[PDB]
This record gives sequence, structure tokens and C-alpha cells, in this order.
Amino acid sequence: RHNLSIDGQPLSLAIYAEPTDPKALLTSMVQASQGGSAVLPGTLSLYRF
Amino acid sequence: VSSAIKTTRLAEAIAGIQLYINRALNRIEPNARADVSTRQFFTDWTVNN
Repeated sequence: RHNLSIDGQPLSLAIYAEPTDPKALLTSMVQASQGGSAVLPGTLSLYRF
Repeated sequence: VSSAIKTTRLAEAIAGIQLYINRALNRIEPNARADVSTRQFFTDWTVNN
């Protein structure tokens, strides 16, 4: 009834649908918004330019 | 039986009727007609089975 031989050996070759390969993992650089310095009013020097 | 085993409609009909003849000739099912069971076909059942 279970498709076996008289000795118990199976008569139908099975299948398993092989697992899907290795995996690629990558990393990336990340940048963010950056500001600059400000300018203040200047002092008056005692010396010439 | 398992779904793995296959057959044909005519082959399965032959197997079913063969089983019925064996049960009837061997007094396994009651009220079997003793006159019919002595036909030449059933006397030669050793080769007609």
C-alpha cells in the first residue's frame, strides 16, 4: 500500500528543492548635513594694516 | 493505499472482480449460487485467475 518493495526499500525517488544559495551583505557610508562657523564684528587694532 | 501507486480503470476492474470471485468460490460470502460456481470457467480457476 505504501509503494515499498518486499524488503521495505522505497520505489520513488524523493526531492527537496535545494536551499537558495549564500547571501550578499553590504555596508555603506552615511553623511549628514553639516554647518559652518559664523563671523562676529571685528575689533579695531592699534596698529596699521 | 497511498496516492503514489497508480493503475488503470480496466486493470482495477479486473482486480476487483478477481477478488469477488475468490470470495464467492471459497464460501466467504453467503448465498453463493452453487450451480453457477461449477461452470467450466470457475473449474479452471487455477489458470483463469
